[PDB]
Amino acid sequence: GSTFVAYLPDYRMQEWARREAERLVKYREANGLPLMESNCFDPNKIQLPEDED
Amino acid sequence: MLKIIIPTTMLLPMTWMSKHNMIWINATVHSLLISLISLSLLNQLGENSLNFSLTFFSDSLSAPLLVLTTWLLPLMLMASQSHLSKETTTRKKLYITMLILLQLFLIMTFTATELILFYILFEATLVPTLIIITRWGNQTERLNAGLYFLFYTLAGSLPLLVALVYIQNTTGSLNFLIIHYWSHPLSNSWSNIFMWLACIMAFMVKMPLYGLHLWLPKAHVEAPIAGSMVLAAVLLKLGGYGMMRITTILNPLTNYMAYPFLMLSMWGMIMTSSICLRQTDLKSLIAYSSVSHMALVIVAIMIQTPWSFMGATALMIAHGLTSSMLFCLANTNYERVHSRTMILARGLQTLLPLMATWWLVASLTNLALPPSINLIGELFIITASFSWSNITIILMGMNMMITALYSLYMLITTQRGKYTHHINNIKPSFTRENALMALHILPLLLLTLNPKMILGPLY
Amino acid sequence: NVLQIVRDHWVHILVPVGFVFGCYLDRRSDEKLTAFRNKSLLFKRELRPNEEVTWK
Amino acid sequence: IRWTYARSANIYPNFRPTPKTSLLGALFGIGPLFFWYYVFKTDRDKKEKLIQEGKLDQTFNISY
Amino acid sequence: TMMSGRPGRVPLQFLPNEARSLPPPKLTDPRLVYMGFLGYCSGLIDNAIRRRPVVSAGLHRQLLYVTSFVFFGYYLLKRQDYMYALRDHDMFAYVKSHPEDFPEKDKKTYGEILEEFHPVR
Amino acid sequence: HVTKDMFPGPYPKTPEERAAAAKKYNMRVEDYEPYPDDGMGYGDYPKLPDRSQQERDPWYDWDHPDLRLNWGEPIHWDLDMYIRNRVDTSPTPVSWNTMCKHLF
Amino acid sequence: PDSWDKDVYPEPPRRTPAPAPQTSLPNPVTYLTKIFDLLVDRPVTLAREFIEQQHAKNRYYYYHREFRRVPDITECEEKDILCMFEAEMQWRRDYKVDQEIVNIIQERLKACQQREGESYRQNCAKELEQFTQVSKAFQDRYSDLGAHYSARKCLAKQKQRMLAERKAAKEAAAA
Amino acid sequence: MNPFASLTLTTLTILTIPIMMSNSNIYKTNLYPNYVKTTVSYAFTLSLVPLLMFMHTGQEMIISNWHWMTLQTVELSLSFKMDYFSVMFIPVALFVTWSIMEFSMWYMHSDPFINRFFKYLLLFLITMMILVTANNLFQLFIGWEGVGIMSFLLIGWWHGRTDANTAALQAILYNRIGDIGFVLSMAWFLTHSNAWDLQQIFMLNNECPNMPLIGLLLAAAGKSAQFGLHPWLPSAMEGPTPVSALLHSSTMVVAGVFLLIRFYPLMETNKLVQTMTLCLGAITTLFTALCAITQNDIKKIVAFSTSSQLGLMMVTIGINQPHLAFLHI
Amino acid sequence: SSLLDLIWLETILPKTTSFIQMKMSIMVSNQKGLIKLYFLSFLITIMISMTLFN
Ligand SMILES: CCCCCCCCCCCCCCCCCC(=O)OC[C@H](COP(=O)([O-])OCC(O)COP(=O)([O-])OC[C@@H](COC(=O)CCCCCCCCCCCCCCCCC)OC(=O)CCCCCCCCCCCCCCCCC)OC(=O)CCCCCCCCCCCCCCCCC
Ligand SMILES: CCCCCCCCCCCCCCCCC[C@@H](O)O[C@H](CO[C@H](O)CCCCCCCCCCCCCCC)COP(=O)(O)OCC[N+](C)(C)C
Ligand SMILES: CCCCCCCCCCCCCCCCC[C@@H](O)O[C@H](CO[C@H](O)CCCCCCCCCCCCCCC)COP(=O)(O)OCC[N+](C)(C)C
Ligand SMILES: CCCCCCCC/C=C\CCCCCCCC(=O)O[C@H](COC(=O)CCCCCCC/C=C/CCCCCCCC)COP(=O)(O)OCCN
Repeated sequence: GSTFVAYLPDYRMQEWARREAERLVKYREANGLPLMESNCFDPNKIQLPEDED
Repeated sequence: MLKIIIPTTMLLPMTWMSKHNMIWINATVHSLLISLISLSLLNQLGENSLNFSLTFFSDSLSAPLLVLTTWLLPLMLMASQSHLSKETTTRKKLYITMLILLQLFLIMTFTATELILFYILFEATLVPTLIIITRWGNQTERLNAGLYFLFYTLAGSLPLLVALVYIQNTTGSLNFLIIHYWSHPLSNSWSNIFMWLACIMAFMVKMPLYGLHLWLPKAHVEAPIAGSMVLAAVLLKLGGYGMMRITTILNPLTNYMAYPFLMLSMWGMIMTSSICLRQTDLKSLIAYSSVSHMALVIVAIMIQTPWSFMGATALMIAHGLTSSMLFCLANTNYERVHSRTMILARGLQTLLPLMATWWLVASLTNLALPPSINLIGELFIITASFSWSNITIILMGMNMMITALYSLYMLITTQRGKYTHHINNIKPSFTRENALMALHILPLLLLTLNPKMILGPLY
Repeated sequence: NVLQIVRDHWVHILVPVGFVFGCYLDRRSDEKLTAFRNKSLLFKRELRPNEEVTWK
Repeated sequence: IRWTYARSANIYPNFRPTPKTSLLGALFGIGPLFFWYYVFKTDRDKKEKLIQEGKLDQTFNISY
Repeated sequence: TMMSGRPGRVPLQFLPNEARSLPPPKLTDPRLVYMGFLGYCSGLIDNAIRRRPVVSAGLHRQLLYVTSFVFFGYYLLKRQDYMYALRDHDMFAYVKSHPEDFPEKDKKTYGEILEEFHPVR
Repeated sequence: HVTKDMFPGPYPKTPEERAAAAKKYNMRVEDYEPYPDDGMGYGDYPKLPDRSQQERDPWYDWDHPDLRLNWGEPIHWDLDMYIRNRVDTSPTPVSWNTMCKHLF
Repeated sequence: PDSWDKDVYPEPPRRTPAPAPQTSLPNPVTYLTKIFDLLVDRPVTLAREFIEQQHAKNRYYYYHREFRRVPDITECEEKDILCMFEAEMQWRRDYKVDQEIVNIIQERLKACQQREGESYRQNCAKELEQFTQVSKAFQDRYSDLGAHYSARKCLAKQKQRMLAERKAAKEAAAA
Repeated sequence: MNPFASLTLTTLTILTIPIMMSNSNIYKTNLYPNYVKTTVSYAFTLSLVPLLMFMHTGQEMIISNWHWMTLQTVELSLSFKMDYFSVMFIPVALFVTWSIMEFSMWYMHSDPFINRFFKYLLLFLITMMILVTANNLFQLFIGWEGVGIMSFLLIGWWHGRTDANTAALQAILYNRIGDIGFVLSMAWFLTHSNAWDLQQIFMLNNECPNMPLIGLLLAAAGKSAQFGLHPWLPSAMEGPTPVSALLHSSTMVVAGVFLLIRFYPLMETNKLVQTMTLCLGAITTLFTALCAITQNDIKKIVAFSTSSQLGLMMVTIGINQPHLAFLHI
Repeated sequence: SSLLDLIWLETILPKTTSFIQMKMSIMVSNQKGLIKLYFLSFLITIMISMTLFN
């Protein structure tokens, strides 16, 4: 059972996330983009309520 | 999930159709095989969950608890084999039936996609434990203990049921996935405050909370060894699991409502660790140590940060294993001396050296020596509390110091010094007891190699 | 000896049988949750030439 | 056995509500709780205010 | 939902004729299996009370217990399914006939819904 | 093998039950002195001197040489406080107040 | 080595000095590292050659999984559970990838600190600035959601932040 | 291929082989102590190589070989720091331990459990090397607690003696008082610098605040027996003389000082913590020498001498001279 | 150990509940079996019921 737990396949996607981050950082560093963005979602597709205060 | 539930059910006819002298062997072998099968639930996802069906689902919080529950039954059988020797076949079969029913209810409780189903099984676990305590306990206080262990629980659990049905009358569902996805904030209202209390108090009483912990020393002291093992290892964790599940609907009211429970836990850990320093009974000392550890887990759950939840999961698993081992050591001493008074049998290192090594390793894990998972959970909770408020460090460090003090006091009193002269019935340790001790302790030191298996869903 | 130890060891076979029955029942319950098979936006996949279902 | 019984099980039947007992119980069982509540509440209110003005310097504070 | 006064309800029919338009429960229904299990438990308890070998005292009597429990459970399941079907039918008809009491909510995306955010600190 | 009459009981009021309590604890009536009758649950239990186990005679042939205790003798209420592993009250060459003043 | 991308994990060109023995006395380091080479490095190299030929006899491949883009929580109706499920899974995957990005930048910073030695305070300003920017963005995204986080809570936090930003900009314009 | 890393890890690795054989047949014979002594001597003569390589070039490494759990943005890995302090202290500790074991082969010849005693000494040496070479705070905490547990086991070597058990529990109590500050520092560094690795701690702390450095100073005061937490070191003379000579004289008790040497880049940016360290060292060395000049037990006199020398070491730390304190160690 | 855990925590939740339920049970179940008192209470309850509701 210990050997079975040791060799469990990566269903948590640790290496997958590492590779995704690697290629994403390579892309943004090449294009000069500011690495991580501060907004999680695009602001153009959010409709804020106008205050008119 | 039926591939684990059905074999556990088949444990019953197999037990009742067994020979009079094969019940222990068959029960142990097939419970070990069920544990091995359940070990494959540990392959969890980074995404939502293992949603088997509409009724049962698995999670990386539920999977370690399920595996520990399945692993505890063979150890409980090995511990119970000794003191049930002089008893009839039908009664031993009934005892094994109670253990199997407890395992079945716990397994179904930990998956339990429905909150009402979770409540039903979470309260169904009450009956086998009460029967075990009040039937196969030794002293005359067991009945009283059972009463406490009953009513406290129900005193917390009856309001919860009302709250639960109320939620489904407003939300329309009590499925945990729908609840998580459709969660909404709780406004600061008196009705919402009482809904919060009805949701929390049932799980608080079984941790137990410091003010509400009176039932635990009685129930753990008067119970037989299997009862104490299952009470300390799995049954105390039902409150933590329930809180971790239910705090998703209590935001943002938890920010205000957590203060009295946070103060109660932070002061009660110090109080119970100090109580351990002056204890004349081994089982009572171990019970109060359990209260302190669960107070730390309560703090972790109330802070409700990722590091808090990871530390709480790790500490729940580690405490279950360590407390079961400590109770088993105490029972090995008791079955020789029949007294359960710590000061009576002294200097047992000179007579039982390997059992002294087991005592040392159990005290070391209780002391939270790194890199054990006990210290992993301890440190994660402590760091989360420090981020919550820098002044928690005083209470946390004081608790660590007192914990080390009473653990080494327990070790030194029983193992070191001079042997008691008039005690001459200390027989050499049996292979069964040594095997039980190793089967407790190797999983801990082997889990410290793969901590992510017991760090919960927020890892 | 055959036909003699069976009458003394028949009970042992029950737990293993339960494990198989539970696996079968789990698959049967899986067969009732195929309302979205090969329909999720994440895994909309065009079937292979000799394929019936993406997963069973 | 007399020692252990007196230490554990002889306490409550010999207990009486007394001014000494009542005041000691109230103090030693309530005062620490309210003291720690005041301390932690004051610390957290100060922290929350400082976050509101933004003068806390929470840079590199990623794990919580 | 009190259905005692529901129109067109024959007084003492266990199963009305319209219930025959519903699919009957399968014989391998889990609820039927639980009914048979309850019959088996009743047989075992009957053996135990009479001080007879519990598992193998009367096979005819245990078979009769199981069979009667399964029979009654089948008919009970049919009636239960029929009553739930009536509840759903009446609910849908009432919603259909009273549109003003069940107006359609305007489908609104989370992009333009303002939910208050509460930090955890 | 202990009967109900051999267990600790309530605080004794009359000299007759005082003598009974002294006889129960295997010690003289003149030496028996219970804790003051307060709200604490001391009940009927001797208030032995607060001297520690370390200052008991180490050359005596105790039945428990490490604890320095005899078999039937009454046990101090705070035995586990004074076990030679913990706080002792042995007389010191210098008075406690003098040491406190000097250290401070 | 080719086992990792040099651009994601950069290194300076590794200038090393040449030996300049000013005395004729034999330094024990050279002889001792030569005997280490002879007694250790060659047998290890030969064992690796054996293992690598055996691996080359049996060659098979594994693939990195590609995940499609799905509508996020903003394009989801208030009670449409299926789209919320899709968006929540996508958001969790993005959160994990962001954590890995922060890990990469932190590894860069640690390597710089160890490599530049006694002048790390000046020769690691680039990595410090990169880590500061990435840390600020990651904090703005995920600082205070707590346990029981979701895409909805992150969206609410973003909406609150950008409402505050719009108010501040409007106050500056009308100053 | 650049044998620095391979040899500096082979030292610590071969230190652990007799612990593996502690269940073999040699552990049941009378050749086990000589086996352990020979292993330690071989470890010393092998660790002499990285010392030469550093002395020739100044060669430095971080070896993060095994990646243990990762905590969202925090990665925890088994990492060894092989700087000047590690590669200089390891040969000294190995030489002293070799002499201690050869001495113990004669001093403890009549002890029935001598193989166990030798095994305990090797375990302490392993935990001390873990403490010295640790690159992150979790590994150094592992070594920190391991040396303390070994000290508890070796002080209470004669477990039938009440005073030995009392002294061992005393040492545990004082070291837990220091552990409070250790855990405080670890929590602060994780919360503020997002790391337990030394490189990120140094990079992100240009002007270190008071809490982490005060926690570090409290841990150092606990483990090096400074004035507030001093008595456990003289009380620790209850153990056998080899234990007093190895652990509580020259190797374990300097660990606290070593910690403040390991965090010296942050100490030089704080002015109040330096003053606190200087005053604590001064009062410790004065008080312990004053106690020493009048004692009658020779081991007590040498223990008070050790405490005074530790106080002098932390005076050197407090005057911002860490390398000089290491040389004194 | 004694003042809070063995005395006051017992006094507050469990002992108080036991005492109150004990006294209430004694008050409820102590009727001498005389139907005169029973039907006097019946008249009282009946009279009270008619007036309060309407
Ligand atoms: C969650 C759902 C899933 C699990 C379901 C759980 C319930 C299922 C069963 C329900 C009721 C059925 C049986 C009840 C009748 C009583 C029988 C009895 O007394 O036992 C003696 C009898 C053996 O003794 P005997 O030599 O024949 O005659 C001696 C006297 O009978 C007896 O000798 P004695 O009278 O001289 O000895 C005195 C003893 C005898 O007194 C008793 O033991 C009476 C039994 C308890 C009454 C049960 C009440 C009704 C059931 C409700 C259970 C509630 C469950 C909810 C959870 C809360 C837990 C309480 O009384 C005492 O010692 C008093 C002190 C005991 C402590 C307090 C009692 C605790 C009661 C809690 C028991 C709950 C579990 C019971 C399990 C079944 C017990 C056999 O046991 C059996 O053999 C029957 C066991 C079932 C047979 C299974 C056959 C199937 C195997 C082959 C086919 C494989 C199937 C799979 C297909 C695939 C294969 C290829
Ligand atoms: C007697 C004196 C000693 C003699 C023996 C000497 C030899 C000692 C060596 C053993 C201890 C030294 C530690 C060195 C560890 C080496 C093995 C380790 O590295 O493997 C671990 C692997 O082991 C597992 O991680 C831990 C085992 C899991 C434990 C499961 C418990 C078993 C079930 C029992 C019931 C459960 C009860 C508790 C309920 C919770 C971690 O590997 P990891 O880098 O990560 O990935 C594995 C390989 N990959 C990369 C292909 C994936
Ligand atoms: C005994 C062992 C442990 C058991 C469990 C103990 C844990 C239970 C503690 C309950 C948690 C808190 C309960 C109520 C919290 C509300 C906040 C309150 O304390 O603060 C003030 C509340 O004011 C006063 O408290 C009003 C109520 C006064 C009456 C309460 C009785 C005081 C002592 C009772 C304690 C007994 C507990 C056990 C009962 C059996 C603020 O006043 P205000 O801002 O305007 O209104 C806030 C609430 N709103 C917004 C919904 C309207
Ligand atoms: C260990 C023993 C503990 C015993 C139980 C402790 C938990 C007590 C929690 C309260 C119990 C009942 C609460 C109700 C369950 C939730 C239902 C709910 O939230 O609905 C509320 C209803 O709120 C209530 O009715 C609450 C009334 C509570 C009456 C019983 C009081 C019990 C004792 C009160 C003091 C102690 C409270 C905390 C004790 C903690 C345990 C020590 C609002 O719904 P509506 O009124 O329909 O909508 C508003 C518009 N009309």
